Amino acid sequence: SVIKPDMKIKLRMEGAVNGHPFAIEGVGLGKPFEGKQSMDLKVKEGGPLPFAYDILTMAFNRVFAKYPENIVDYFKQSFPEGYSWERSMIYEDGGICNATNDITLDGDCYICEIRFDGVNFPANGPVMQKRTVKWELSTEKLYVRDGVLKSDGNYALSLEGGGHYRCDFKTTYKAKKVVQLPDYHSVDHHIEIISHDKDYSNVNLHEHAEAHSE
Repeated sequence: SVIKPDMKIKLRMEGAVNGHPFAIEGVGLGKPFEGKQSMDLKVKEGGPLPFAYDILTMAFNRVFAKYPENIVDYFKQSFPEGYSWERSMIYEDGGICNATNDITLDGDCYICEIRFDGVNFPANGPVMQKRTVKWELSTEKLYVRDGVLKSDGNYALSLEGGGHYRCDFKTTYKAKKVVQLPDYHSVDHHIEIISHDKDYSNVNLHEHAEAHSE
């Protein structure tokens, strides 16, 4: 009924990094059952962003994930009511970001309200000096605790010249109604900035995600 092969995305993000506030809006399309999506993002407030844009892209919805039939799909069941998530991201040099997302459905469009706040990134680190290039393949491990869905991952940005910059994700997902809870599974995420402006005021973002079990 509710989940169609082609859906739209409309999103706004408001946040701050190291005290510098900003606002981004996005428009996109995705195929939920194939686990693919794309969106065009425009910076609307916050000058030219002074930090590496890669710290944001995982914040810009696990309904866009190919789930096989032997894994319970916590996310596609949760609609039309929807779900929210809460996330903390801890980088190996002390920068920490918190984020929230409230995802509702309206017609064939997902509406996303995102808040993002990062602090304590050093001035000579790869985020403030924009020395990140892309995220490696990311494996999210999802499990259940106290009746909500949690997930961990240990991800890595590659850096210009080689080497990697490590970040640990912790997410809590909360469906806005009772749904059936899955078993321990994992989701592989491929995130790619396909095209960007000079100072990243216009970014075209793509993600591909599939779930796996045994």
